[PDB]
Amino acid sequence: GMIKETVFKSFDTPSALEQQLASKIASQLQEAVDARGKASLVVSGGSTPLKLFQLLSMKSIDWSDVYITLADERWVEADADASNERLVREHLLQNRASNAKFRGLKNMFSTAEAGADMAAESLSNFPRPFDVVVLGMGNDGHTCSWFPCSAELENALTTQALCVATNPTTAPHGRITLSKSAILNSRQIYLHLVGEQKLSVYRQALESDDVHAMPIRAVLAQRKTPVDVFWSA
Repeated sequence: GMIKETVFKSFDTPSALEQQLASKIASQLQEAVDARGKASLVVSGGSTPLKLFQLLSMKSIDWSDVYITLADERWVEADADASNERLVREHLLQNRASNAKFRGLKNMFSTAEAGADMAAESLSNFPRPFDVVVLGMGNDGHTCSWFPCSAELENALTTQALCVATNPTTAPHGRITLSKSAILNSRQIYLHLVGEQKLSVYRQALESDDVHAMPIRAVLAQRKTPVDVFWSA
């Protein structure tokens, strides 16, 4: 049925959202470094997080003890327009966060299917559970590269591998994605949304726990891992 338990934080402006979200993430990463010696952060791509990344890059925490990776990646060169790694390197891995330990998902294999196993092994060393995961949501209800238009959705939702390939039919590029099992083996998830359309889609997502229609529900419907939704018009 519908999803009834939520934690929802709204803000005047995207800048107010970012300022707060950057502070919460930085605090949680530093508390993880304090507790365990190394922390792990998963971030998502797109235009939504770019200012957040800029703000995070200036936070004075032990960045060199933070391991960072991507929720998903387009199977394109890491300097291409469509690369999430390119956006992360330009905007996050700057300033104080220059010092962090980033690993992307793209590798030399010609397809995500062929590269997935190498990608999964390259992360086997990240601190898990992940300390902080930052997600987005598409207007179709997708998150990561868990797309309702892809044949590989059930695999993404049920595999124990850390990452798998997916091939959306309603969005461009072969994809690699972290799996549900990987994303939910985390301490804190943030869902970062902007604008009235995304708010409408989020409300639609709460109408049910049918993950195959809107895969963001796999994150919203569960009760073990805290999820805080940050939104501004």
